[PDB]
Amino acid sequence: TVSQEEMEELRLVARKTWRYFEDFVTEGQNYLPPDNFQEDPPNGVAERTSPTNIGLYLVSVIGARDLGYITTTEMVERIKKTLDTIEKMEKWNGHLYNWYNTKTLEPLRPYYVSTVDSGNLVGYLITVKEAIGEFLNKPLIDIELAKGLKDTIKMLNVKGITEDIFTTILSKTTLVPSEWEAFLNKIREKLLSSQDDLENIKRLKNIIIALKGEMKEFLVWTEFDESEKEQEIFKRYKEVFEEHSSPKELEKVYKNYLLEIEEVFKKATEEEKALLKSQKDKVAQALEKIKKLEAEIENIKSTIENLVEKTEFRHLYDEKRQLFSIGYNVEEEKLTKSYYDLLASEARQASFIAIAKKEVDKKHWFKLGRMLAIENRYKGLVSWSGTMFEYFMPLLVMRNYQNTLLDETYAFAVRVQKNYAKELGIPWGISESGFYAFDMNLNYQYKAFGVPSLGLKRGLSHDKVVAPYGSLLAIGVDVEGVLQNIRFFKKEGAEGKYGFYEAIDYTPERVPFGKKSAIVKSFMAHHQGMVFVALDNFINNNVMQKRFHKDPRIKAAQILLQEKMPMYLDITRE
Repeated sequence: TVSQEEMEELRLVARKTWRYFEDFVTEGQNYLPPDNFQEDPPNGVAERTSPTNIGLYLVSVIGARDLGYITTTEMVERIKKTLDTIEKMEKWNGHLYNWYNTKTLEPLRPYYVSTVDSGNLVGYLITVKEAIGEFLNKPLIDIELAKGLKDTIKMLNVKGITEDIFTTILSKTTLVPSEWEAFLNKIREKLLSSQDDLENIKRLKNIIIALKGEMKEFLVWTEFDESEKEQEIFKRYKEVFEEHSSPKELEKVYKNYLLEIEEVFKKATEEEKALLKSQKDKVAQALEKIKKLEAEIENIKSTIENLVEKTEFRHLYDEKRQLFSIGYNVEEEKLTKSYYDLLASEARQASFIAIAKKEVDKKHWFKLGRMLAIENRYKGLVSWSGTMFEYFMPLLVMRNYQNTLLDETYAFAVRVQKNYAKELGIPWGISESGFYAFDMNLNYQYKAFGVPSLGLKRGLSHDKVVAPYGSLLAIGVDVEGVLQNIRFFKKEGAEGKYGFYEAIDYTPERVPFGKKSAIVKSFMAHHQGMVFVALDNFINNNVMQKRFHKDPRIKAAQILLQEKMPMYLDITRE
């Protein structure tokens, strides 16, 4: 069990991690996240993005709202725009390409379609589809938007603006808009006075501008002048405006106030009619906006659903090997030689969604290579690399059922990975990450760092590159362990503006002499996403998972994860 103090830290890290997207997903990047931002070598923000990057941002957006880092409106918006962009991008049989340029929105040079990239993205979309609906009956003013600002405040740090400020508001199971209006303005005021870094101040203003923004627009019952507040009609509806702040709970309250305005408009003074008329006219638009919000949502859900059923996975499957190829090389109009011949592989998310879409046989799932490695007692599927990501990238959306083959394995991985790492005295979670070497232009290189045990086919080496993203991608399992790693990462200085730096390179060959560890002063959008989502997942009981499985086609197949690990196994040969 996690202490409130503990959680608060995890939440802050989530906030810092979300910031990546806040900051680098620009109009200019066509509302896509760019692969990475490099700090120390300050080459800045790389203007390329992968299907996966994009998907993880979209599900992160949802995740943002979950923690209270954006508003219901803000949410829908970013998704709308990002999707508008997606609906543009040069596709292949309804697939996104390997890479696009964030500005040219052009397929990048080695015109390629990655199976995994598509597979992941599709999943992340399906997740968003089943999720976004929820927010039509989830309050525009809910407590989480305050729990959220708390994290925002801790992060931004601007004088008088301190954590304790909250206390009261957060002490209540519910947030009552009046208290909120007050609290938001109180904070607006101590900001006008506090003379910290104008820049830092600005952000908190705009993040308080955003919060009142939703409220003024959608809860216009705050913007009725003292004479309008008198109209008896208002004094019946006062406690029902406070008791209901969801877009549908408002849609209903707002009509029933607009039909009652109409009724009592005949039995009213010309003074009472002018005041009743002002209130009709405001609450009218306020409804028209809710109708639009509801619509923009369905358009999203529909647009997503489409883009998914448009994605022809058929094309990346060698029917004859009953197996998924790495991806399609568009330049030789040929499918790639090698394949995802293993269950323990990010490919599963691809492999699963295919069967769930009924694009390949339910059998495919069982043709994927299942290899156990019995280490000490614990047994578990080996992967092609040993990267935590190979095992846990699915677990963002793909569920885990207890005692299942996967389950045994998901634990197995954490153990071996933590042993390997304690036996090297580095924090655990060695996975595909950047490391302290650079191309001619001084950009951190990025390579597959497994543990060679879980690494069916591995060059061993010292390659001691611990990436935090991999550690956190398993919060689910050894929360205790991951927490330790996080402290250990802070002490080794991996803490930064946008959460945890890409990786720490302990590798002898590459560490600068008279130093141990070369922190890869980088933030990679895809990894940032995984961390963010994985945190949300941990905090709100595998939410994103339960949303992905809210999809019927997914629920159709959900039994495949409930595969149990066999009790007997032959050993002979021929």
